[PDB]
Amino acid sequence: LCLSQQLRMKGDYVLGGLFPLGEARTRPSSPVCTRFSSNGLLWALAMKMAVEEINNKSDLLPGLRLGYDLFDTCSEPVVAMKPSLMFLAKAGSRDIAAYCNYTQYQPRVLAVIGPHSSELAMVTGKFFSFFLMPQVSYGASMELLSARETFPSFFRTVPSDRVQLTAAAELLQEFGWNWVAALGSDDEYGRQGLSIFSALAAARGICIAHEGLVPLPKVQDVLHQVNQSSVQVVLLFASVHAAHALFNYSISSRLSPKVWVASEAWLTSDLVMGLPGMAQMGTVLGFLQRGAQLHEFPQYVKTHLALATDPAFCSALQRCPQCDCITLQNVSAGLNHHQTFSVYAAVYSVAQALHNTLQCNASGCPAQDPVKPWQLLENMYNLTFHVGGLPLRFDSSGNVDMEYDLKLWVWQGSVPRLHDVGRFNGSLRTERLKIRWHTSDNQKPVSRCSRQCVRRVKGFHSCCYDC
Amino acid sequence: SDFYLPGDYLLGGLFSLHANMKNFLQVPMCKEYEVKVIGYNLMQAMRFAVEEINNDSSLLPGVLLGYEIVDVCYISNNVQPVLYFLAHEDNLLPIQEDYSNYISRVVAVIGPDNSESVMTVANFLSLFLLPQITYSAISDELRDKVRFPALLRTTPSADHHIEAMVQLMLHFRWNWIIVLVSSDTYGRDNGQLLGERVARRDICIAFQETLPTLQPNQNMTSEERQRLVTIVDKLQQSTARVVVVFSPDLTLYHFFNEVLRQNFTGAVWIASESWAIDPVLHNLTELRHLGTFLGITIQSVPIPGFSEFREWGTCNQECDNCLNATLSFNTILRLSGERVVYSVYSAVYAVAHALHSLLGCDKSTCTKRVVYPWQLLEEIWKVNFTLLDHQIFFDPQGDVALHLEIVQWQWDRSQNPFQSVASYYPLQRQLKNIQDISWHTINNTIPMSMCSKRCKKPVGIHVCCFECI
Ligand SMILES: *[C@@H]1O[C@H](CO)[C@@H](O)[C@H](O)[C@H]1NC(C)=O
Ligand SMILES: *[C@@H]1O[C@H](CO)[C@@H](O)[C@H](O)[C@H]1NC(C)=O
Ligand SMILES: *[C@@H]1O[C@H](CO)[C@@H](O)[C@H](O)[C@H]1NC(C)=O
Ligand SMILES: *[C@@H]1O[C@H](CO)[C@@H](O)[C@H](O)[C@H]1NC(C)=O
Ligand SMILES: *[C@@H]1O[C@H](CO)[C@@H](O)[C@H](O)[C@H]1NC(C)=O
Ligand SMILES: *[C@@H]1O[C@H](CO)[C@@H](O)[C@H](O)[C@H]1NC(C)=O
Ligand SMILES: *[C@@H]1O[C@H](CO)[C@@H](O)[C@H](O)[C@H]1NC(C)=O
Ligand SMILES: *[C@@H]1O[C@H](CO)[C@@H](O)[C@H](O)[C@H]1NC(C)=O
Ligand SMILES: *[C@@H]1O[C@H](CO)[C@@H](O)[C@H](O)[C@H]1NC(C)=O
Ligand SMILES: *[C@@H]1O[C@H](CO)[C@@H](O)[C@H](O)[C@H]1NC(C)=O
Ligand SMILES: *[C@@H]1O[C@H](CO)[C@@H](O)[C@H](O)[C@H]1NC(C)=O
Ligand SMILES: *[C@@H]1O[C@H](CO)[C@@H](O)[C@H](O)[C@H]1NC(C)=O
Ligand SMILES: *[C@@H]1O[C@H](CO)[C@@H](O)[C@H](O)[C@H]1NC(C)=O
Ligand SMILES: *[C@@H]1O[C@H](CO)[C@@H](O)[C@H](O)[C@H]1NC(C)=O
Ligand SMILES: *[C@@H]1O[C@H](CO)[C@@H](O)[C@H](O)[C@H]1NC(C)=O
Repeated sequence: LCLSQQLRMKGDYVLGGLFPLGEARTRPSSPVCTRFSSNGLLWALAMKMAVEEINNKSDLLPGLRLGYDLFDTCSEPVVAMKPSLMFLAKAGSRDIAAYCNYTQYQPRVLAVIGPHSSELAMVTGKFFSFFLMPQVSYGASMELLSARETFPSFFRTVPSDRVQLTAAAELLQEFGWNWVAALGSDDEYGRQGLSIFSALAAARGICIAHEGLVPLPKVQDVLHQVNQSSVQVVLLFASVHAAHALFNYSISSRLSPKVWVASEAWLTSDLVMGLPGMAQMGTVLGFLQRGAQLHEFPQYVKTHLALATDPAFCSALQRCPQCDCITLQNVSAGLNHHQTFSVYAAVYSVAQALHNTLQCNASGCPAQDPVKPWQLLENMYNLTFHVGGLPLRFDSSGNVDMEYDLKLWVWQGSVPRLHDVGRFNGSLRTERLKIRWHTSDNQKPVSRCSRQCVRRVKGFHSCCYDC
Repeated sequence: SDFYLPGDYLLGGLFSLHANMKNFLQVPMCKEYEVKVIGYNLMQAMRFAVEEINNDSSLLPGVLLGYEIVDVCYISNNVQPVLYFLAHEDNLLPIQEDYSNYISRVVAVIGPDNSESVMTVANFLSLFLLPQITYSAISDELRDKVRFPALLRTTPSADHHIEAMVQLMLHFRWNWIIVLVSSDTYGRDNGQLLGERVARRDICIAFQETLPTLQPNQNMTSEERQRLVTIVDKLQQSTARVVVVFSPDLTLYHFFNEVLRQNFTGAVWIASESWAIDPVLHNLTELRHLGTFLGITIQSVPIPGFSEFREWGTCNQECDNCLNATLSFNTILRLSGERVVYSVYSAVYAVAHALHSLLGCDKSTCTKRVVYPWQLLEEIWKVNFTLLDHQIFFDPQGDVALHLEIVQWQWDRSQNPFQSVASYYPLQRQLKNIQDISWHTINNTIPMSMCSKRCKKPVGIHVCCFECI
């Protein structure tokens, strides 16, 4: 199939890449992942399509070829740490020097398309910070990666968790639910979400009645503590598995209906919607990403998979040994994936930053010495790049700005359907006259505490009073 | 200089010699930051351990143990050091699929004193399996060996600190406490761990609040002033008189100034490992009116001749203000004993013992063979020896069972500033040998921190609170 031979392409300014191509020691040997992951290969194909189309363009990067060096990274950081060392080694050499600062380095890759995993993105960004290598990541949406103190050269094309948590806090404030309960997964994702939402609520007036963590597949104690306070709105910032476990337990325990606020992790997961008896657990109100999609990605991937089988093209022309023995039906399921657009836009943003740095114009590019990776950072912050006709911008803190849609689970024949009732764009606007609530009638559930009054201070943060 | 000693086998070191006391193109070197005396004391401890090892003809005989100490910043600079350690003598680090035959500049690195820097360094070093024993790092994430194969430790994890805190609370019968955490990951993790541990031991937390990130010696905006006064007002309003603080010693200056200004008195402050043995914070002497101060530390082990050694004495590897800054701290540091100094001492001696066993010498010349870091890491798990009447051996999860100690702050410049009042034994998870504690009450009555007097219907979420019927 000669698919892995396309993972490297020569060019004037080659690009980096860290993708979850594969999945899974008393000696210092790099682990080898043999299992195949469809999402990683699809994202790699998406970035390859982006680079090929950009090279096809004449207005962007005229007269210059853009290369790429894709690399297989498992979920582990040990496997992905080596490719970064290869990235920052001098061109034509396999040795990386230990210099005093970044100015003495000559990396062989202009930029790096960072890993999808959040913890792996953390490790890679902390490593790339020393050399000031501009790394843009897809799907790494943790908030602590926005701290410019420790990640001076980390960008992203997906909104951070802070945006959706701010949207949730604004939803709680607008609807008057100033006495809520906050929960999250025991992993890093839930803990960080809880830490952000505590500060957001404390700033916005809302305060947490009980702040707990639901362990991954205890939970009995967590929902008991949630019961112990008369709170009708619970914010569940948990992954798919922890949220599914909590919902299954509450279905087995017959817990009273409540207004659950859903993170993007389990708002769209079919694992939780398909859980029997879920319809008897109140409304689910979450914020979902409002992003575009690569219209021509499925056509590109199908024609490229068909073309790769032809021996003539392969003869005319390893990182992923299991990427060769593959059929189209092994990647057809995840063809309509959102992260492909994120990867495509990240590649386009890096190319636009390179085009601006060289001060190129429509006809061509001025002659100069090769641009070091750290020179990209000046033109990469506060940069407006167009991706498929929709403008995008990098914040001063290195995050893209995009809108959100407030969706609620509307039940009809035990088949939950997501319905648009609001839109978050930094200032939440909702249409509450259409929301169908779970109470006996169509009345908004009430979950408010009295901050003024005999007064007995109550709450996890000593905020409210029991008059 | 004192950052480099030539030897047959080098010994990397990562010490926080400076702290952020207050454009990404230029990198701020750690030299211009203010001098941290504790980091310099730990560096002196490691140097003294190496010199003592070289003195003895019974440990590593005929082989000179050298070291290459470099200055790691709290968070700022922690990549370059490890790159310098892993490179060859020509400052070149080759990249290969296998590292079994690869020999690095250093054979083992005494890890940093910060959990996050230890995590980053261990993630970098997992490729080469470079042995690394960290001191004063308490993050629970470092106990598992799946993601940190080459990481060890010389202090108990946060579980033992939280257990000692809960045992101290149970001994004096406090079931109504307030927990204050910092905005950084260490404070949040420690607070969550304490909450989980204490929810099942019939002790209820009144409330939990986060102190804003606040480096001292800087101008603070009105927003954080408002946050601080709100936190202190909530502290004073609540009936709980036992406050447990999980925050780095840098943040607490503004908070303590604010509570002193608010004139709130009569609370038992329990300190985490971070600021329990802070001399630069204990020197305030204006906190004596805030009540009694306790803390969770490592037992003081009197190292003979360390104080005399301390008094007699590339880039990011030199500091100038350290000696003058620590000169004013000589008396209090000498009186306070050695708590983490012993941790660094034991880590260096454990590396030396592992190297001695691996080289296979017995009170004579060694085999002077080539040593790969993974071999040293493999041989370092089985070290077992008596050191200052203490046993040093590693648990299967890379922890050393060094007894903890609850310490109490007393302000007497002629005596020990941190007086031990309780001893905690990690192996049996029991706190015993509690001595007399000087309380802030009238006749030394133990402080009462309970949300309801002993009588029964419950009121509020917490079980500890009720009303007598
Ligand atoms: C680039 O353009 C050529 C024709 O000029 C076309 O055949 C090819 O598919 C294009 N590549 C893309 C769209 O990736
Ligand atoms: C749901 O909870 C029940 C009750 O504990 C348990 O037996 C069952 O395995 C759970 N179901 C799933 C699908 O995990
Ligand atoms: C949870 O709350 C309801 C309403 O307060 C209570 O009746 C019920 O017993 C509690 N437990 C469960 C398992 O539903
Ligand atoms: C391709 O799909 C087939 C059928 O589903 C499966 O057995 C095979 O393992 C897949 N190939 C891989 C994962 O490389
Ligand atoms: C664009 O760059 C080319 C290449 O150096 C240069 O010759 C030309 O003058 C520039 N401007 C225009 C308008 O083409
Ligand atoms: C940089 O940001 C400023 C202020 O937000 C904006 O006015 C300006 O257009 C930006 N510069 C660009 C996009 O080159
Ligand atoms: C956000 O949407 C509101 C309407 O809900 C609109 O008035 C406002 O201008 C929008 N802001 C931006 C930055 O697009
Ligand atoms: C980088 O280190 C070199 C060492 O020779 C020094 O001359 C240069 O000024 C440094 N550059 C910085 C700190 O930006
Ligand atoms: C022993 O170590 C001390 C410092 O601890 C040093 O001054 C001395 O030279 C060493 N050797 C002897 C023989 O005392
Ligand atoms: C701000 O900093 C200056 C300079 O250190 C100091 O004089 C002043 O008191 C500080 N505070 C305010 C409120 O200006
Ligand atoms: C206590 O502190 C307050 C607040 O600054 C101050 O006004 C007062 O004089 C102090 N002393 C007493 C006895 O209240
Ligand atoms: C400790 O506080 C005293 C009294 O204010 C002060 O003079 C001294 O500089 C401080 N620091 C020391 C002794 O290191
Ligand atoms: C330390 O202070 C002394 C005066 O006590 C001074 O002469 C000396 O230069 C200082 N050393 C430094 C700043 O390294
Ligand atoms: C270390 O040796 C001592 C003394 O022989 C013994 O009591 C102890 O159990 C040993 N520890 C281990 C882990 O073998
Ligand atoms: C303290 O104890 C002494 C000695 O028994 C006694 O005289 C005094 O009344 C006690 N004070 C209080 C306040 O209980």
